[PDB]
Amino acid sequence: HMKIKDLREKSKDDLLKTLTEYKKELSQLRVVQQTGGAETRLGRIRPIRKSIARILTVLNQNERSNLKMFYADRKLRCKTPKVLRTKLTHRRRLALKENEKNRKTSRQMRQAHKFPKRVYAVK
Amino acid sequence: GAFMYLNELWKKKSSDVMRFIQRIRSWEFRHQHTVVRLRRPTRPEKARMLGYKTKQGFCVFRVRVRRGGRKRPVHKGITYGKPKTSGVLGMKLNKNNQAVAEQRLGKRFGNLRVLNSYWVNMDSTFKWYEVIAVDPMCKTIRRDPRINWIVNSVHKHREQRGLTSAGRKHRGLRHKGHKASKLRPSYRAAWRRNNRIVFLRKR
Amino acid sequence: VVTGLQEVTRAIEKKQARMVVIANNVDPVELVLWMPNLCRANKIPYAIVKDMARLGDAIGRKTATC
Amino acid sequence: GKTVLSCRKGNGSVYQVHGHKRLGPAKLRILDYAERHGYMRGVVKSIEHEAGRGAALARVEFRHPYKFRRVKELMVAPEGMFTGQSVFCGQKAPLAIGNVLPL
Amino acid sequence: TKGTTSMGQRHGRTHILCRRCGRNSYHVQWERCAACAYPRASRRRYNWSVKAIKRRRTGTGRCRYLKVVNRRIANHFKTP
Amino acid sequence: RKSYTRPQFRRPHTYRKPAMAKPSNRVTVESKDIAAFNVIRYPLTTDKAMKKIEENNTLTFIVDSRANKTEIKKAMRKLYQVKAVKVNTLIRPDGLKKAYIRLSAAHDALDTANKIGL
Amino acid sequence: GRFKPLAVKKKYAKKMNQNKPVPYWIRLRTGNRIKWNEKRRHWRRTKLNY
RNA sequence: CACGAGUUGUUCGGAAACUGAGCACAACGUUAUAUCGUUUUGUUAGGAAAGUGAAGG
RNA sequence: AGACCUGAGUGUGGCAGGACUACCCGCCGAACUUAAGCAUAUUACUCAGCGGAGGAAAAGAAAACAACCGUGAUUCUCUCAGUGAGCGGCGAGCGAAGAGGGAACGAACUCGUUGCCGAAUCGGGUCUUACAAGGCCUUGAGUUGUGGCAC
RNA sequence: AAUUACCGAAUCUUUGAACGCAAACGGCGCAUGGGAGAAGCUCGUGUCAUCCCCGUGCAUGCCAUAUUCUCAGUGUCGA
RNA sequence: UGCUGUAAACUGAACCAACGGGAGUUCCGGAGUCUUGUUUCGAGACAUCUGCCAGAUGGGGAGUUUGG
Ligand SMILES: [K+]
Ligand SMILES: [Mg+2]
Ligand SMILES: [Mg+2]
Ligand SMILES: [Mg+2]
Ligand SMILES: [Mg+2]
Ligand SMILES: [Mg+2]
Ligand SMILES: [Mg+2]
Ligand SMILES: [Mg+2]
Ligand SMILES: [Mg+2]
Ligand SMILES: [Mg+2]
Ligand SMILES: [Mg+2]
Ligand SMILES: [Mg+2]
Ligand SMILES: [Mg+2]
Ligand SMILES: [Mg+2]
Ligand SMILES: [Mg+2]
Ligand SMILES: [Mg+2]
Ligand code: NA
Ligand code: NA
Ligand code: NA
Ligand SMILES: [Zn+2]
Repeated sequence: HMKIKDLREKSKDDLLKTLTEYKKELSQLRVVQQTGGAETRLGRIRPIRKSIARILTVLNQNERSNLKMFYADRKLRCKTPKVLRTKLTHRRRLALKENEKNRKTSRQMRQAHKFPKRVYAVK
Repeated sequence: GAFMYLNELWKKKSSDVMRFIQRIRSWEFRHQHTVVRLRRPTRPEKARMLGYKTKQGFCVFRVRVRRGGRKRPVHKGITYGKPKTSGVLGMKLNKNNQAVAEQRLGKRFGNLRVLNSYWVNMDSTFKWYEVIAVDPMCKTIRRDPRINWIVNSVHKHREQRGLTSAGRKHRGLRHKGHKASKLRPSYRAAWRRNNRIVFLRKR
Repeated sequence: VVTGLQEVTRAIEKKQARMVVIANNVDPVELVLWMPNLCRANKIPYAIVKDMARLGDAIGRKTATC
Repeated sequence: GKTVLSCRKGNGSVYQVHGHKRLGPAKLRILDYAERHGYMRGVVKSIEHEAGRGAALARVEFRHPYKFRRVKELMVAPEGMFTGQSVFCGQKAPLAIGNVLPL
Repeated sequence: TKGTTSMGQRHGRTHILCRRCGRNSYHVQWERCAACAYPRASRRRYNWSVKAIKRRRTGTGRCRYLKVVNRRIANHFKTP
Repeated sequence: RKSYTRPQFRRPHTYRKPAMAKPSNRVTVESKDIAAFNVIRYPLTTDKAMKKIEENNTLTFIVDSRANKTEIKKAMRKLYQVKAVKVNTLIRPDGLKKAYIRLSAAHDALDTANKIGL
Repeated sequence: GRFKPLAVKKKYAKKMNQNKPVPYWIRLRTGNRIKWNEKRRHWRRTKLNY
C-alpha cells in the first residue's frame, strides 16, 4: 500500500521500479485466485490495484505539467499539440474574442468622447 | 470620379460596343464550369457598392443557372386529386434565380459567408451572377469593425434562410404600409397572429 | 507623375495634366474605354501604349492602367 | 390500365442484349494518314463465328504506323476470304475481293 | 401449395447486423441499412413516426461526454 | 516545354517538399517493462492441463486475446527465464484466448510449474 | 456450421456468459427484489438469429 | 435441470493476391432539394489524375 | 533571358460535412371533410417531404400614415371587428388596416456615391513583461484603391 | 477511511460525421520515430538481416500563405 | 504537288540512328520552312439547336356524374 504524499516526493526512475514491483505482485496474486486460495490472501488484490493507479496518476500529472511548462515559451507557443490547449467548447473557440469585438471607428470614438453620458437629477 | 463614368457606361447595355463585349464574354463563359473562382470582380463599381473591399478576406465566384419555367416532378406527368392542381408545365417557382445561385454556392462551400451578388451576363440558356463571400477565420476580417458582424454564428447560412437582398425581394420586404400588412414580419407570423384563438382569464 | 485611376481622372477633369499615357490591354476594358473620349473633350494630349506591365515597371509597381 | 409491353421494353431491364460471348464491335480500320495517302497491307489470321450473328468474322493483323507493335482488327468477312490472305487498304489498293478502297 | 409447405422453401438471409446501429437490418445485396441508412452520412428520420424518433434520440444511451460538458458549463469552466 | 511527342498533354514533374515530423500528440507515460504482464494473464489448473504438464512439457495459459504467437514467446522468456519451442493457440467459446506452450527439453515444465505456484 | 465471423462469435460468447442463474446471497441482501433471472434463454424457444 | 470441463495447423478452408454476371466512390452534369444520373462494346473526367529504374559526383 | 496575365503541384496554418429540431426562417405541398350531389370554393397558403440558425428567431430607422388643431423605426397586447369594409357557384363560407388606452425604450448607427487628401492601410518578422490598436524592419498584398476628414 | 457529497487535476478499449485503403475480414498499406530479437558478426557482453510489436502523420473540398518554393501556355510583351 | 513499297495466288523479319558537319562534349543535317492562331472532317446562320407564347390533335392518362 503506497501513500500519495510519499509518492509525490520521488523521481521518474524510482516510480518506474515501484510500478514494476506492484505489477509483478498482482500477477502473482492472480495465480492464487485461480488455484483455490485463502480469504486473507484474496483480500490484498484491491489495495494493490489502487496503488498501481496512484503511481500512474503521479507519473502522468508530472509529465503533463512538464510539457506545458516546456511549451509555455512564446517561441514555441504556436506549435503546441492540441491535446495541451484549453478545450472550452467548439463555438467558444470559434467566437469573437473581447479584444476582437469592442473595436469602433475613429468617428465613433471621437463622438463618444465629445458627447459622453452624464449623471443628473431633477428637482 | 471614375465611378460616374463606369456607372453611366453600364447603363447602356444595348449599345453596339456593350453588346459586342457581352457577346464575347457570354461565349467564353458558356465553356467553363458551373462555379468558377475569380481574382477580381468583373464589375468593380457594382461590387464595391454592394459591399466588397480589396482586402485579404473577400472572394468572388461566378455561378450559372438555367433559364425557363419549372416542371412538376411527377411520374409520367400524372397528377391526382382535384383538377385545379393538375398543371405540369405551366407552374413557376416562388423564388428567383439570383437566390437560387446564392444558395447553390453556399451549399457547396460551407466555410465561407455569402454577402451579396449581382447580374453579370445572360443567354438563351443560362444566366450568370457573381457572388461575394468572406472568410470568417481571417484576422483582417475579424478585426475590421465594419465587417466583423458576420463572424457571429447567427449569420451562418443567410442565403438558406432568405436574409440576403434577393431573398428579401422574393419575400416581399421591398414594400411597407398597406401593400405589405399580411407579409410582415413574415407570412407565418401574420397567420399566427390572425388565426390563434385567445382565451382571456376572466372572459 | 500622377498614378492611379481616381487621381488621373481628377487631373484630367481639371486642366492639370499635360500628357496622359493609357495601357491598351486592361482586363475589364470598361475601366479605360471612356478615357480617350474624355481627354479629347478636354484638350489634353494622350497616347495609347503597349503594356500595362511595362507601365508598372516604369513606375515601380506590378502594373498600371494610366 | 397498366403499362403495355412495348413500352416496358424501353427501360431495358430484362430485355437487353445477351453479349457475354460476343467478341466485340466489328469495324474497319481508322481513317488515318497512311490510308489517306497510300496503302497498308494486312494478313488474315482466323475466321470465327460469334453468337447471335449470321455472318463470319475475320481477324486481320496490321503493323502499327508509329510504334513497334502489331495491331489486330475485327471485320465482317466477305464471301471467299481465307486464312493467310493479304488484304490492302488505302488509296493505291488494287481491285480484289476483300480490299478496302474509296468509292 | 402456399401455406405450410412453402415455409420450408425459405432458405438464406435478406438482412444481417449493421455496423452503425446494431440492428438486424443491413441489406446484404444492396449494402444499405433499412433502419439507419448506413453508409449514408446522415440517419433516417421521418415525422410520420415520432415513436421511432423518441426511441432513437439523444439521452437514450450513455451521454458519455455530454455528462461532463454540461457540468463544465454549469460551473463556468472553472480552473485552478 | 519545347517539343511534344505524344498526342495528349500530361502534368509535368515539379519539386515536392517532404512532410515535416510534428511534435507528438500523445502525453501519457508508457513503460517498456510492463507489457508482458498484459500479454500473459494466468495459468490453467484443469485435468487436461495437468496431464500436459506431466507428459508433454507443456504449460497452459490464458493470454491476451489480441496477442500473437511471437509476442507470447517473447513474453514467456521475459517473465520466466525459459525457452518455448512451440505455441498453439485457440479462442474459447466464452471469448478468452488459451495457449499451449511447449518448453525446450533443457527446461522442466514441472519445475517451472512449482516455481509459479501451481 | 464451421464458418462464422469473429464478431459474431464474440456476440454469441457474450450471450453464453449471460445465460446464468442468480447467486443465492443476492436474495439475502437488504431491500432485495430479485428472485429469478427472468432473462433466461433456451436455444429451443427463442432464437438470437445472428 | 445443476455443477465442472472440452475446439491446438508454415502446408486443411478463408484472407493476404484473380477475374465474371454485376455495383457505384471520385470527377462532371442535373435538380427549389442529392437521398438522381453516367461510370467494360477498352474502360472515368472540357480532361494538367504517372512521384520512381538506372543514376552520377 | 526576364516581366505581367491566366492556371497547376507540394509544404505550412485553418475551416465545412454529423447530432438536436418544442418554438423560429426559406422552399415544396395533399386528400379525407363541408357545400345535405359536385367540378370553382372550403379543409389550407394546413399534414407529410427538402434545407438552415439561436437562446430566442424574424422584423426594424419611412420611396410610412393620413386628409387632422395633424402623427412619426420595429415587435407585442386590448380594441378597431365576425365588421351597414370587402372577397364569394355573391352559395356554403371567408375576412383585414389607419386612429385610441398601453408594454418596451439612454436607440440609434455603417458603407457606396460627391468634395478634399493619396498607402497615412493590411499581412509577416523582431523588441518593449506584450502572437499591444506601441517602436524598428520587410515587396509580401495593395494604386483595376486600403485608409482619413466633412457638407 | 472500500464513509459520504461536491469539483478545478487526470485516465478514457472497438466503432460511429469517421477521414490512409477495405470490410458477414478484430484484414492490408506508404512515410517517420522507437522496442524486442542465446540468426549470424565481434571481443558473458555489445551489434544485428528476414520475421514480430508500439507511437505519430497520410480523405475530399474550400480559404490564407511560401524572406519570397517548383512549374505550364502558337495569352500580352520585351530581350 | 509532298511523292522512298503493289511478293501477296495458301501467314518471314522490322523499335530503343547509322552516317556527315561545326564551335571533349555539346550543337546542326539526316528528318524542308512558315502560321492574320482554328485537333481534323461534314453541315451552317439554316437547323438534327435554346427558351417563351399560340393553335390543332389527343381514353395514353386523371377527376366526377350517369333524376324521380
Ligand atoms: K451517385
Ligand atoms: Mg437583420
Ligand atoms: Mg399590426
Ligand atoms: Mg425458391
Ligand atoms: Mg488456429
Ligand atoms: Mg441446459
Ligand atoms: Mg447540419
Ligand atoms: Mg377531420
Ligand atoms: Mg359532399
Ligand atoms: Mg353528406
Ligand atoms: Mg362524396
Ligand atoms: Mg412539416
Ligand atoms: Mg436578429
Ligand atoms: Mg473608401
Ligand atoms: Mg475507415
Ligand atoms: Mg376515365
Ligand atoms: Na448464423
Ligand atoms: Na465487369
Ligand atoms: Na383563407
Ligand atoms: Zn444501421
